[PDB]
Amino acid sequence: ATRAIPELTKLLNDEDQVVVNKAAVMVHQLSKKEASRHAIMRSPQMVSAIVRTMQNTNDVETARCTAGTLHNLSHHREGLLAIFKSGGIPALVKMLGSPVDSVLFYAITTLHNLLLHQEGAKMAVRLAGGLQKMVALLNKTNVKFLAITTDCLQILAYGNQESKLIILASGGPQALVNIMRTYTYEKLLWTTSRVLKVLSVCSSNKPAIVEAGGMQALGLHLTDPSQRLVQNCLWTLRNLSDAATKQEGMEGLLGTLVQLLGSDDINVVTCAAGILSNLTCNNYKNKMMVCQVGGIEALVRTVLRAGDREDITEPAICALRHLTSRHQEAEMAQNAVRLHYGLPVVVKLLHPPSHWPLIKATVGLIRNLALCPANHAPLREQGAIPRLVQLLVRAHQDTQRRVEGVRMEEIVEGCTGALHILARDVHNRIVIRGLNTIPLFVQLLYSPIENIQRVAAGVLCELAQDKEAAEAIEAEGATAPLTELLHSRNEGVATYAAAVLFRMSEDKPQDYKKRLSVELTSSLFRTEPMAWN
Repeated sequence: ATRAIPELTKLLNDEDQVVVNKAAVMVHQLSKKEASRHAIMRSPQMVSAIVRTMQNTNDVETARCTAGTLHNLSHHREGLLAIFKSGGIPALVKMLGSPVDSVLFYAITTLHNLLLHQEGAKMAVRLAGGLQKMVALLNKTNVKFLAITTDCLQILAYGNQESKLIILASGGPQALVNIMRTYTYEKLLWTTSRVLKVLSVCSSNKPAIVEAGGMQALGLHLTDPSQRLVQNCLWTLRNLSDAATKQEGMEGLLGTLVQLLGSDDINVVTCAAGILSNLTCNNYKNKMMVCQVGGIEALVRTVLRAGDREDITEPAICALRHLTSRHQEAEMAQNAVRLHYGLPVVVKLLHPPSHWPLIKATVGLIRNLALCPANHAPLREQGAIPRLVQLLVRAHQDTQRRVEGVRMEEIVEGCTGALHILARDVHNRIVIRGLNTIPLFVQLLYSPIENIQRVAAGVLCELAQDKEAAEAIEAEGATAPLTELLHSRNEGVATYAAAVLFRMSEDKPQDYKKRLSVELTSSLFRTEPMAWN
């Protein structure tokens, strides 16, 4: 067709429907020929003819043949280019709304090659309103067609904030989630999971996916033979997990996640640990269920297997911290960590080479574990107290002289809080007192952070129940600062201050105790206007 093209070009522009039809069929025929193919994708007059005819024609075959030709052109650079700098993209997008399937299929696949290989096609498709049309097409039922379409969505949305916003506005989340729990065609499930994965990192799309049943839908494929599918579902679940605190019907997913903690795939275990951590954060129902399916045992094993792999231990420890507090079975979980040999490894994580993030989380877990008396002796025998006191001393110095994702004040508060609890035990108290912590705790009474003052006064209160410790607390100069804390806006701080102050004066003359009481009463009884100062 070296020089037979120009004739057809004119034939396509004809005004007789039967005439264009014949030309259209021929041009299509030639597109199948890698010889005459170039002859077409090299004549801008011809390419434009195909484009225009496809758009402005009422003949089924003509539409199918021109669309098909462009599709054959999209296999080569010049083809893509020729289609691009010819207004093909806007043209093909309009065709996405065609009532005839073959045209629909030719348009979407051609657009697909354009998005993947033609520079600047993404923006063009976006501007032409392709996204809006592709999302609406998610109601079709041909799984091979849904695969290419959803894949087009993934290509457009990847790293493109605005595309994601458009997909959300078009109901993209609900349609993608419907696909995940409706079809079994592995390739469609995988391409869709990839779109959901890309959207899941967006604060705007996250709530919509969750509300649409995304968490549960993705849970259904965690035990699927397809590895790549299970993984994308995991990465996606992890991204959505901090926004799924209000979901119900989560039992199956949680059950599966626990089981997945026993996988030999670091990526699967790491995600299962992260998802479980987020899903149990402030959700008693999820904490309850995770515990019922042996969540504690599984988590302890994971922490044991991970060794110094902090990308695994940190999330696992965080889940353990959540499962050991604020729910009906928290006490059972606190005991379970011990019964499954978790204390030795948990305490071990306080020592190097752990980093502040893991140490912070570990300290929090230890503080919950200490709520259970049966853990006092075991934690003590693992060297918990000296280690916690050493981290506190260290974190405190760095504070009074000046890290890696965490404020040292957080460590000071965490360690002091853990010790406050551990000090309930007669033996831990003497060790804590024996490590010369009193002067440190007294210094913390001057902290500007209300929570630190609370745990500081609190541990001093525990220590003060023993006469000798109470005398030592007075000797270290705790009276002045505690007297000031009596006026604290935090009643917890104020009550602890009153307890230590009165502990220190238990042996003074009745005259002195009476005066002190006047001060405690004047200070702890809030009257008149609060903010009066």
